[PDB]
Amino acid sequence: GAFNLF
Amino acid sequence: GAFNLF
Amino acid sequence: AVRGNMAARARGLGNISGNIYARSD
Amino acid sequence: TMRTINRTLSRRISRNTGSEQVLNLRRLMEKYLEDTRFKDDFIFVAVDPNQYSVPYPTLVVMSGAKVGDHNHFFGYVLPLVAGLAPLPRREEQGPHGNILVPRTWVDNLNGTFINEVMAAMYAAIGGKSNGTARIAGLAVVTNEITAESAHLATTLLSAADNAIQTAIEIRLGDKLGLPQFNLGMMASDQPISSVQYNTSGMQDSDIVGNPVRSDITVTISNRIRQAMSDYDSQQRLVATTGYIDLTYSPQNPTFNQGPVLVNGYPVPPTVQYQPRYVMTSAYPLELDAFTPNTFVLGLIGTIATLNSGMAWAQSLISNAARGIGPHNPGALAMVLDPEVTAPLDLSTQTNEQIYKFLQQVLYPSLLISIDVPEEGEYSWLLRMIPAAEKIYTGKVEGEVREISEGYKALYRAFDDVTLGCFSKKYQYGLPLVYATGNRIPLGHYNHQDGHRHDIRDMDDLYMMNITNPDTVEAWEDSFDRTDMTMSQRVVARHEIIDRVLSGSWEQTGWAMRYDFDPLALQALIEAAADAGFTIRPENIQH
Amino acid sequence: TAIEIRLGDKLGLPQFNLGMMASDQPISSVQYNTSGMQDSDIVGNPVRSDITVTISNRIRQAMSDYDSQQRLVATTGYIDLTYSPQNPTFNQGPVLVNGYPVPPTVQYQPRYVMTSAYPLELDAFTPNTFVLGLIGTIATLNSGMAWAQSLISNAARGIGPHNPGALAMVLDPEVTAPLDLSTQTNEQIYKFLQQVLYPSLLISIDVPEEG
Amino acid sequence: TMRTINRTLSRRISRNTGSEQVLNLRRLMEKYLEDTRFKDDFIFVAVDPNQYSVPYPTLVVMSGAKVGDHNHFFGYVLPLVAGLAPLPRREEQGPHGNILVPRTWVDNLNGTFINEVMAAMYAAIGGKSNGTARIAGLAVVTNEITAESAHLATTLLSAADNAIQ
Repeated sequence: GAFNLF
Repeated sequence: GAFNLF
Repeated sequence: AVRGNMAARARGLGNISGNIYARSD
Repeated sequence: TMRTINRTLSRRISRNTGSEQVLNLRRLMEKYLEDTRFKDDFIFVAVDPNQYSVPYPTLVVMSGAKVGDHNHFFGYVLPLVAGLAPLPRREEQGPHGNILVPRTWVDNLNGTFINEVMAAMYAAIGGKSNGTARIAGLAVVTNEITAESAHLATTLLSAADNAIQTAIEIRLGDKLGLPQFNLGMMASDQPISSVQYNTSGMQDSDIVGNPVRSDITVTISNRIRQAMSDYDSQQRLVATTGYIDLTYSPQNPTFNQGPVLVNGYPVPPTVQYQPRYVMTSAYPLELDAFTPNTFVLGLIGTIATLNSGMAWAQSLISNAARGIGPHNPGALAMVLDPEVTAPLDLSTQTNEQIYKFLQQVLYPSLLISIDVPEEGEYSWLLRMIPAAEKIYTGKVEGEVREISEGYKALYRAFDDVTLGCFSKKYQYGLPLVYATGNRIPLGHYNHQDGHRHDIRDMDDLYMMNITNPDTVEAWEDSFDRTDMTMSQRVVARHEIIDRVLSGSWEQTGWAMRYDFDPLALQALIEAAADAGFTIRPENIQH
Repeated sequence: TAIEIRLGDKLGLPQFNLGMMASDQPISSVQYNTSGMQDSDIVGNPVRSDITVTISNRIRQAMSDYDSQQRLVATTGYIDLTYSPQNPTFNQGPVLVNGYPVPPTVQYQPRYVMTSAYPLELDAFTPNTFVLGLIGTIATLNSGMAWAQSLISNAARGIGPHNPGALAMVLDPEVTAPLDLSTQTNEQIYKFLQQVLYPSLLISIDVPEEG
Repeated sequence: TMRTINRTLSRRISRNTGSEQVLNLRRLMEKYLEDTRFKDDFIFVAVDPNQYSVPYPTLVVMSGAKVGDHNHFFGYVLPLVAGLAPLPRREEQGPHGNILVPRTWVDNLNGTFINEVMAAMYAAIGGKSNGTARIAGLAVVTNEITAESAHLATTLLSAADNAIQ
């Protein structure tokens, strides 16, 4: 999820 | 070379 | 079952081209 | 109820008052900038839970760029968590029942947090009609900030500036005329490389100040000679750190298959472990800018150096010289002969004897892997590797299936660094990156020599040397079994680490592990050679 | 606190009770540490802290889904032993613990001694808060024989002043040297302990004359 | 190309700024001398790569003596190398093939360096008609010089004075 967060 | 440098 | 990782063996990098190294002289 | 207990049952003098980290950090940054010529290029935005729905106090560093009549703004986010209680465990659902899963700081940064940060940024610049805003990076600061922390503030400001500038270049370089690094700029000079094997003492550190495992360090430089005066010098560009791990991988001859061939050669029947190289960090030395192309250059240099005459096995040979210890390769004697129950001491053997011993148990090849942090100084740069793992969007195709955007970005970087030779060497659409599915913790603990050490020191060799065989089986199983969910693997590894260390350690973050495709790497080396690039390692022995 | 206890009814001052923890989820944690620095008092003198228990409160945001905890109170202590032989020769019935008989070689009674208790994020500390700390400690220490983990953890260092292997001399008279148990598994050590210790715990406390 | 990479791919805030060892050392020496009676007996010459063909920043301590109507000047040379990258290895020719030979700081001090130092010294005193110049010694300083290094500066000045005398 962190990779696609921004 | 250092010995004869100067 | 059987223990171990079978895909890891196939992903090993063995050798690379010799043209990447600087030639002597 | 309990949130406002202090107001109900109050006392006049309190022992806990808290601190103002955002006020301290902002003051230091502005003080540093007040004397230079970039006073008006930065905007500082303070977000605190008292007015926005955020979990921690954060500071945002913003800067802008103008194309035509439009303004574009980019921000770098810094949550500060020193002095807060650590997160509790979360109960999840499993095939058998309920399990409690560990969490850390990054687990609270969800979509709501992003929406709130964006709203604060838009209020800072004036409104939606005054420009556009985007997030350029994120990093958690776990150490306290006081009035005597100028060095840390300067380093953080430099990191934010580099991230913002790189984002502007990637998004608007063609319209703004901004170039990027490629191998053609090293045409009139001689690149060189060097390697250092060190495992006793202090380790490398990150931007916050936490240790990083650095068993192997590789440096890429440039060699210069004055034409007339004959002076000699070198210019250091980039550095890389990592270590060597082992993966259990038995060969099955009884399945009526052909023998295992490595480089077209058969291996002895007793070989059952596969060496693996794990990259932990990469950073510039004298270069001001660090972009994805610079990362590709570092990768090429590391691959070329590590294969120069089996130079990676020197790490194990060097470790064998200390004798009995947590990194002794002599523990494989128990694997070779079942009766042997005690690790062997190899400190009185010559190098060739140790090499011959290793040849009976290890595959003669190397696997290239990398750890990608979920947040950190360079996570914005390294997130491109996970993005290229999915080659195809399943979108309906008139004839040929559509290809995803992350794959396109990684392929384009590889092709642009080598001036267009990678495209001729490698087919468009073949795999570049595989996912292993393992979530790795990040943290540190207190070593017996008086220093703090990386928690990644616990690996297979550590378990072989320190614990009993049941623990070794459990550790390997959580790394390899395919019928285990991610949370189950996390729980198993956490339990083992906690038992070994007696609970005396601290966790700071998470990371995921990926590995490269060997065919793609071979094509990349060949393409780099075809563009006129050569390298001369300077430290390789034998 | 003195003003509250003496004049709360006339001054309208409330006091802590378990009804204030109705809409949340209490949790607890325990740490076994015996190497290095110890806990300290207000003046700065060390306090023995073999076992530490922390009582907290768990919070979740309704819409934003954030997770946090709030730490209330802490407690420290250690484990001691008391000689207490069983006399079968007096024509009495066998000793029963939880209705179960014990092996004839058992002769020592484990004891827990509380050394300190103090608040963490609470501003006020009253007798009711002390009762909450006591309840939490008792619940945690009996969760699956969690107190014996202290002795098992101490056994991992080997020969030393806190080695439980010294009870081998009690078990067999001929043995004259304490035993080293650092190469045994946890269940083996548990089985060894079951031959010499009563399977129950005594709760005690040290009350300072000033402090 | 690669020498000017930072100017091409530039950033606003830089983590490496460098230091001014020659300015720090000269300031300490002059501060020590300002109270004694030998204020006018010494001349300090700064040579830096930005204007002379030298490999390292150096400082020269000069003093003179007069016989008859002629002036004679002697100098002591101090290259400062703290904070620079170490020298790479040089490839040489052997009976069998090529070998890589280690080098250190002194290997870069050749005849070109001596000629440049002499030219700087002559520009300091006024010209060839104002006297004669000779080199009296040389030493490499491998440790950093800060604003709290008075003892080291005094010791170096004493060594230079003894050599010149």
